[PDB]
Amino acid sequence: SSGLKLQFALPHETLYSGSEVTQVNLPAKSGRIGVLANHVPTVEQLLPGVVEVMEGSNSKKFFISGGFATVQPDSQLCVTAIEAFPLESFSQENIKNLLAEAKKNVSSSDAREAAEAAIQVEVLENLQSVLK
Amino acid sequence: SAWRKAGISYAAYLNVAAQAIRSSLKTELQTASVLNRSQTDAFYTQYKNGTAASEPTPI
Amino acid sequence: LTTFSLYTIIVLLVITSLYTLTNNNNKIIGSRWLISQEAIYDTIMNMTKGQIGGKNWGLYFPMIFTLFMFIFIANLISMIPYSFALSAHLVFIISLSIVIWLGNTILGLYKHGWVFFSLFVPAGTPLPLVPLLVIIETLSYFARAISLGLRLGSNILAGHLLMVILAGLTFNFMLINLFTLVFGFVPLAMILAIMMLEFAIGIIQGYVWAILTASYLKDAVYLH
Amino acid sequence: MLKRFPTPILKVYWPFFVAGAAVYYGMSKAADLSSNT
Amino acid sequence: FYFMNQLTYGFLLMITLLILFSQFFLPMILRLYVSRLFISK
Amino acid sequence: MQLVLAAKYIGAGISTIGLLGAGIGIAIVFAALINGVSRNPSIKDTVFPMAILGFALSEATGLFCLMVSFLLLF
Amino acid sequence: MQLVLAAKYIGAGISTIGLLGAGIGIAIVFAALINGVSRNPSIKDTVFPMAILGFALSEATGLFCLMVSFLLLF
Amino acid sequence: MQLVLAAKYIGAGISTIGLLGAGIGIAIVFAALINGVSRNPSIKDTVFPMAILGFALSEATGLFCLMVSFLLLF
Amino acid sequence: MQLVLAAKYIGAGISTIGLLGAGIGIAIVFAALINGVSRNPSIKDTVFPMAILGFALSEATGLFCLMVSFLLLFG
Amino acid sequence: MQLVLAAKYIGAGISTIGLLGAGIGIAIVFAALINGVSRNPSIKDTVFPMAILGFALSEATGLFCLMVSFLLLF
Amino acid sequence: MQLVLAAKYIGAGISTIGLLGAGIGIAIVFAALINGVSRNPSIKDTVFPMAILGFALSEATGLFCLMVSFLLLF
Amino acid sequence: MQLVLAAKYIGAGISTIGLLGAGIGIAIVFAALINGVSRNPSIKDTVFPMAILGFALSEATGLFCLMVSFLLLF
Amino acid sequence: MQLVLAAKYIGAGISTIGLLGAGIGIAIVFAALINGVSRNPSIKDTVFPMAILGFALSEATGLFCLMVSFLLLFG
Amino acid sequence: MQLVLAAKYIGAGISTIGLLGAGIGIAIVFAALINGVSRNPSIKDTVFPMAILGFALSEATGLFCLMVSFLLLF
Amino acid sequence: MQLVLAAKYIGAGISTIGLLGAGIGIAIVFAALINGVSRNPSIKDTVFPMAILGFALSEATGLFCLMVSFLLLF
Repeated sequence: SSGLKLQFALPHETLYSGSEVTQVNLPAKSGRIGVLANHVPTVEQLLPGVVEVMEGSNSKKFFISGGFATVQPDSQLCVTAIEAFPLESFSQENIKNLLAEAKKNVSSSDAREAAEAAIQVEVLENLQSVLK
Repeated sequence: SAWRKAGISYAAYLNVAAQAIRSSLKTELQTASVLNRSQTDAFYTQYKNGTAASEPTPI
Repeated sequence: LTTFSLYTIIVLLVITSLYTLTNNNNKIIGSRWLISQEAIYDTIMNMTKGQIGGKNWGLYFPMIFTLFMFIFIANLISMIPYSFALSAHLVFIISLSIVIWLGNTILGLYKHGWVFFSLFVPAGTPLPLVPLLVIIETLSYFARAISLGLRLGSNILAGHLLMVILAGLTFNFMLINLFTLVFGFVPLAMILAIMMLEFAIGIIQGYVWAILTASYLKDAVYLH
Repeated sequence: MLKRFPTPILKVYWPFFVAGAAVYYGMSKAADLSSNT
Repeated sequence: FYFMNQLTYGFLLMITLLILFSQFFLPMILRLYVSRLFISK
Repeated sequence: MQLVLAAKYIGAGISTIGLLGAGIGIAIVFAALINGVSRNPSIKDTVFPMAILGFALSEATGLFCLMVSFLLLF
Repeated sequence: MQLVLAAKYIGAGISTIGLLGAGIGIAIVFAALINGVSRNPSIKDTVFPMAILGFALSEATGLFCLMVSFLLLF
Repeated sequence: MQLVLAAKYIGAGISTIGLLGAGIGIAIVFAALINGVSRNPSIKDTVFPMAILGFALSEATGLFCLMVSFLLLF
Repeated sequence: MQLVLAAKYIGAGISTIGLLGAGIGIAIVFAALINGVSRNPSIKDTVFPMAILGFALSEATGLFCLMVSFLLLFG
Repeated sequence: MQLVLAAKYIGAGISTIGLLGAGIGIAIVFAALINGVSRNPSIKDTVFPMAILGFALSEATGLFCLMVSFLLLF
Repeated sequence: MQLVLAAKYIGAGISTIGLLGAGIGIAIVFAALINGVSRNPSIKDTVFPMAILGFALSEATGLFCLMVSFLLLF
Repeated sequence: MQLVLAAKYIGAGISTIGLLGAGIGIAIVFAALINGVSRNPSIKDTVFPMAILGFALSEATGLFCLMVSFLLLF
Repeated sequence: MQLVLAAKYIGAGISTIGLLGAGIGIAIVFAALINGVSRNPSIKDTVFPMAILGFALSEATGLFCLMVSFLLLFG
Repeated sequence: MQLVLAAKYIGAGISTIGLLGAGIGIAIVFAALINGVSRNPSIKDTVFPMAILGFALSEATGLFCLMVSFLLLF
Repeated sequence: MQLVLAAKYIGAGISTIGLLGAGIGIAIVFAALINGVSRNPSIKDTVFPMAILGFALSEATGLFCLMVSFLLLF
């Protein structure tokens, strides 16, 4: 298709529903891949990272909370997301650090809970990287 | 980290990441929607048709 | 009574005094000796299913077992620096490989006759490719038979001589150095390492020989 | 214990035995040909 | 070169091991198998 | 005569150098079998015989090098 | 004649090196075959034949090298 | 005279090594072919002709090596 | 007069091994072409001419050494 | 003066082994290029210039080896 | 007695060159073991004997080269 | 000095093989470059100077081989 | 005698290069160990003693090449 | 000194070959660095000094070979 | 005696070839280290010391080659 269309959606409200995009960053389990036109169909897991939506207007960025980056052979990029990082208002250093310090105490509570706590600390550090 | 064996499933890992984003979201972003997302009052009973009634396990 | 024959008598003396000379508890356990061979007996028995299984795996089980026992025992006491192991000639290991192959074909020629020649063409390789494959297949049949015998005996010969060659160096080192310390225990350390390797390799190469002779039996009984 | 329950000892093990015999006949003549004593 | 009392004797050794295994301890392992089998029943 | 035997020895030695490839080949074959069983443990029984087939073929290469070396020797 | 036969032996020993390449090649073919079959069990039936033929004539290349060594010997 | 023939033989023997690259190459061609057909079976029909073409090109490089060795010998 | 032609033959024979690398390089280019075509059936039109160019270029690289061996032989 | 000229023939012949590395370098750069283009059809316009530049840098070694072989010859 | 012994030693060395392939091969088989068990912790018991067997094969291969060397030593 | 000059020529011919490694190394560096930029086009600017430095360091080996060959010749 | 000792020396020198294969073998063993521990940190304890074993085997082959060179030198 | 100087020259020429390994060292260290930084930008800062040390030691080994080749010259 | 020292220098030069192993060994070790550290920074602390140990062992094999070359130099 002409360029690439992005179906970036969030359960509270969809962000994009096929908007034309000049380039998409997709931080994944392996690594970020730039898809902008045609490309090949792909299925991939979106690791929490900055899914920056580069466009002719501006290269606005979004840190994802997780999702799947999948591609269809008709130049379709279905990116399902949960919580985004609107511009830079999402940035809040103090409460992020407070959660990281207060809950790393329970990072060794109980197998599943401990692992989820460690993962949440890791994604908080990802946000800290996005905090800049 | 490890969320399959050490954790529970990809669903739990993703939910914990979403709760990370929501709870660590800045003050002006906090609204009724994120409060509803944080709010959870389900009770898992797991009817003992044969056995193993969970008795309203909290979510 | 050559060195080979007297060694062969020593083999059977050890063979009987592991499992034949316990025979007292009337149980499946009661002696850790019994657990030892049945472990080996079970490893080869399930291997017999996995490699020969389907019609007559248990029929031909003892030959693989007896050959594995023969190689296993002949490799156990082979480390002592004066081990004149298997007359330092090892020509019989070649002979065992020759007779094993020669019996393998007669079984193939008896059970298949002219069909045994169809084994050289497994699935495809049409008439333009038939002469090339039958040459490779038939020459291979000679090839791995002679290779099996020579590799085991030579390495036993190689292992025995690298016992002595390194040992002579240690004699030189411990005689020349007056007051220092790091001249002889490090060569002794390699001697300790190189002896464990020779003991180890004999165990697996007996297993490898067991697997290989099993592998050729499949080709004789089953055509593919 | 050593209670002898009959099992194939020679019924199916004949091919390798006759192969060994065919080896033996010729196996001693090879030493005779290459005597070198 | 020297083969008389080793290779023929080798096949005789295989026959002796065949006896002392398949007629003695294969029935022994089988006997304990079936013994405990009937112990359960 | 002496030079003939000398070149026989060196030709056998330089014929020996063709079996490093046989060793590497049987090794990569077994490595690929390990990888495949890692991906597909169920297919191990079906896939194993081709491993031994490739091993036998590469060993045949190595012993062709052996045949050249040995005919150069004796 | 002494040097002629000497260098004939040397040339045969050098020529037999082709079995190294033959073995490495048939082994990489086998490795790819195993990887694909484990990754795709259904492809086995239709990937067996050309793989067989390919490593067959990859070995035929080493056989040509061996034949060059043979003619050098004889 | 005899030295010329000796060096001719040794040069042909060294030239015979040129078939190793041909073998490794043809085999890696079939290796990639196997991997590709295992990935998607539909690609085999459109890759087979050009696959055997590249195969024959590597074989032609090997044949060039063999022909230079032969013209050395003859 | 004999050693010079002897060394000519030796040099040509040891130069002939250059085509080994050229052939295997051609074929690894072709192998990556096969992999790319398999992972993208729609990219064949773009990838075929470049792969053919790499083919011919590595072939020329090998053939120049072949010409060096030829001039060692007949020159 | 036959021996010095014979040895410079031998050295010029030896110098032509870097063709292996030059060709395999061209090969790997073009191989990774074609893989990247196939997996990323929209990366060609920026990979092709650096691919050609890397090819030229790789060929620098080969052309230099052939130049030193030529100067040894003449 | 001089030149023949010298060439015997040289052939022994250029046959000892063979252990390179055996070492590289045992190491890569074991590396495949590492990767397979790391990806799949449950396949260790299935793959460990196979990799050990491949080890023994490649080590006996190198030991064969070693024996070819020894026959030119004593 | 005559045999000294002949050995100078043959030693220079032997020493000229390092450019093979230099070229193959710079080419694998370029292949990694182009694969990475195919995966992530944004890192191209960051990886350009590091890769140029790596290219220079890899070609330093070929330059050292050149200076050794020059010392052998002149 | 002089040529015999000379041949012993060069034969030992050429036989030395088995340490090349030993080093590359131990290197690839450690590389696979690195990849395994990075991908699966839990499997590290299971794979480390095996890696030590493989290291020992490869370095044993290399050291044995070293003793082959030694016996060519002194014998 | 004729034979001695000749052997010294050829020994330097053959000792030149360690630059092959030095170059491959630097090259795949830089290649892995490129792959890692293109797959993760943050880890570039902490992986860069490690690669620095890696090719520094590789070039140190190359310098060892250069020194050994040089002493055979002067 | 002249030939003795000549071949002693030749043997030292040809024994220095083993540093290729040390070079490409540290190469591949550091490449795997870069890949592992880029995979996840957590494993870096556990993986670095054993990678350094592997470097030390590969260069210890290289140093063994260097020492034997030294014995063939003094």
